Amino acid sequence: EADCGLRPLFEKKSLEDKTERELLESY
Amino acid sequence: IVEGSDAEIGMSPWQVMLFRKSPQELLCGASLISDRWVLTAAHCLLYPPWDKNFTENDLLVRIGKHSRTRYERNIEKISMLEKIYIHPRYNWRENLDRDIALMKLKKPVAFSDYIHPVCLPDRETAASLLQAGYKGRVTGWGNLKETGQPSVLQVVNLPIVERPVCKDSTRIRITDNMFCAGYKPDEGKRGDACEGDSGGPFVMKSPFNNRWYQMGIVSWGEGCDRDGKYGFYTHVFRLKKWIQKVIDQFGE
Amino acid sequence: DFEEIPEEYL
Ligand SMILES: CCOC(=O)CO/N=C(/c1ccccn1)C1(c2ccc3c(c2)nc(CNc2ccc(C(=N)N)cc2)n3C)CC1
Repeated sequence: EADCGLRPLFEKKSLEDKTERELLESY
Repeated sequence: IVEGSDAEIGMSPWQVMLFRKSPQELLCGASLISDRWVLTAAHCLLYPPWDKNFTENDLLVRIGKHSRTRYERNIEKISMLEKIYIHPRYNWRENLDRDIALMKLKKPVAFSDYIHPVCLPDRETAASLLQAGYKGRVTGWGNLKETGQPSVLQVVNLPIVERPVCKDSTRIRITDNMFCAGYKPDEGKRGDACEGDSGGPFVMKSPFNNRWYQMGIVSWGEGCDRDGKYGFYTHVFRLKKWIQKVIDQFGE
Repeated sequence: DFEEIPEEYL
């Protein structure tokens, strides 16, 4: 899918959810 | 989800609810991978020991949901199943190996702020993210404890566990088509999937392209959130070729 | 405790 994985309410509007940073900090 | 927290609105737009018509109830979790394809665990459809063997007409897929029991007017979309496809080698006899299934919807679902597909990982994405310590995210409307039910979609971030550790935590024979996640007894933090969450997605946000990918499907567990135990997940990338072929065979 | 969904899908 060309637009898959980008959330309308988050990635699409450059807003990050409350706990995604925890995920990214573990990578 | 045990020890999770309420999901933010639109936080998991690929979240799908496998819903039984009669009696009306939550069957499993699932995920939206395109406008006509929903991914779930094969055990959600066929599991003889639990007398489970649903046919398309027994099921309904509810997409765009947040609240568990409430019919979300003007938000969720309820689709009917055209066809169910279970991995030809899914092994429910010995150990839930290749626990994966595809469900083609009768007609395409319209995307919105609450409905959007998640990506399936490619070889490279899987290689870089499927590492011990890296956290994924599990979501669902399943039990909050091993022995109530949530009002809203629950979410928890869990670290991928070293394979030897996964194996040494159980007497069950682990296959390469499975991976386990969760905190170790000494790690302090906790959380896990539970009854009602199986079939649901384990996703990770690639720091390379900022997209969410479904690395796992809630498959099995011994109890829920037990110290020394881990949740097991279907390794989505290991079984992607089956996925591609089904979608390019009977797909749309 | 599931709220009635539009009979149209059943
Ligand atoms: C209730 C008695 O059960 C038994 O005596 C034997 O159960 N046999 C197994 C088993 C698992 C994998 C391979 C082989 N055998 C099991 C088992 C078997 C099938 C299962 C299962 C758990 N869980 C599910 C689905 N639900 C589920 C998934 C993940 C959970 C979690 N992460 N805590 C919690 C619940 N399915 C579907 C005990 C762990």
